[PDB]
Amino acid sequence: METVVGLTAIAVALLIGLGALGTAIGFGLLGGKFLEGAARQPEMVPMLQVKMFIVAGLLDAVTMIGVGIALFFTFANPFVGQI
Amino acid sequence: ANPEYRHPFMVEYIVVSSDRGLCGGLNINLFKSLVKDMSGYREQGAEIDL
Repeated sequence: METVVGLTAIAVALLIGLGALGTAIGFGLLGGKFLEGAARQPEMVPMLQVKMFIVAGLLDAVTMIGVGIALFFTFANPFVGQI
Repeated sequence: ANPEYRHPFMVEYIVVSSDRGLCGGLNINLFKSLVKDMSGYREQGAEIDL
């Protein structure tokens, strides 16, 4: 029993840690270009914010799936019942 | 295409004359026309560089 429960804590750490690593770097890359565009054309900032939010939805999509499967493995673990 | 920068020349006298004789009023008609604008700048109270 102890192995499954112990290896489910490592699974949760990887699902949230790998997601956090990618999301942080992805917004550093996307946001950096949003500041470059806003400085060049300060009158287009209202349009650039909505376009950045469209991309933000795509960037975090799989990260949000992983963080929902990690809070499911934490509360009412699906693999404990299988054994 | 580059509204990011405005050169000072895009936001708010050199006089040409001859070196020799036989000019049929060429230089006189030019100075006569210049004095009208220099006088106008002094009605406005502005200093003039030539």
